[PDB]
Parts: sequence; C-alpha cells; structure tokens
Amino acid sequence: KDGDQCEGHPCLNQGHCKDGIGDYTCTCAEGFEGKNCEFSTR
Repeated sequence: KDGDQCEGHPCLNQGHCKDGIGDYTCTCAEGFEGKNCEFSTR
C-alpha cells in the first residue's frame, strides 16, 4: 500500500529526502529552510 512515499519529489530545491513511515521525511540542506526548503536563506 505504502511503497514509495518520496517518488514524487516532496522536498524542493534538492532538499534531503528519506522515506520512512508513510509520511516520509524531508530535511533541508544547510542553506534552504521550510516545509519543502522552499525558502532560501539568500
């Protein structure tokens, strides 16, 4: 039922992405910040 949770590019701007328990998890690289790393610290 829950094969891949990250096969749809959940994180933006090359965030860090690792599937886990369905809700997968998305971390931002040092530089981006936000739910999807949408905001940049520029």
